Amino acid sequence: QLLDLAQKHLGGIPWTYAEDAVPTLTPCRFTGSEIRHRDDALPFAHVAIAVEGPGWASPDNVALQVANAIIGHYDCTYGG
Amino acid sequence: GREFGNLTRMRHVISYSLSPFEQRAYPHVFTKGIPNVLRRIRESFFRVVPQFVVFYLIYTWGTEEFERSKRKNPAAYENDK
Repeated sequence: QLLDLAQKHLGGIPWTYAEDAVPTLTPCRFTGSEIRHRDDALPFAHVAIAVEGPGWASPDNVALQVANAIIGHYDCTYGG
Repeated sequence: GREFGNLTRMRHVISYSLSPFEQRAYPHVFTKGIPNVLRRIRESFFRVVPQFVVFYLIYTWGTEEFERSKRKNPAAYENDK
């Protein structure tokens, strides 16, 4: 039913692309830099640190997920 | 006052830096480095050099006068006869 319905309401969407100039995604570079916006009037310090990670379609990510779970999140309310 | 945690109170400032491994250790050391050194030297040349030149002049004259004194006196022997 869904497929038959989508035909009537989404068949008109254009599909022919100009000169087949599909916007292929260019790669992106990662740089080890730091930005420090200092404002001493704010309540708490607030930092974030990161490193280059695999793409969305690599097996390794699964293992990284496990490693993340080992580190674990935390909060002050947790009654542990 | 002696711990990085509490030294001063600053606000509304941002900073940007790059990793040591992402940049050259000698960037523009041929087109932008030398001229800056020349600026440094020129900007403080007349404030130092000339005084030490006076020292050199005082040093040379001194030595010259010292040796000039040890020369024999022809006016102390003209009449000695």
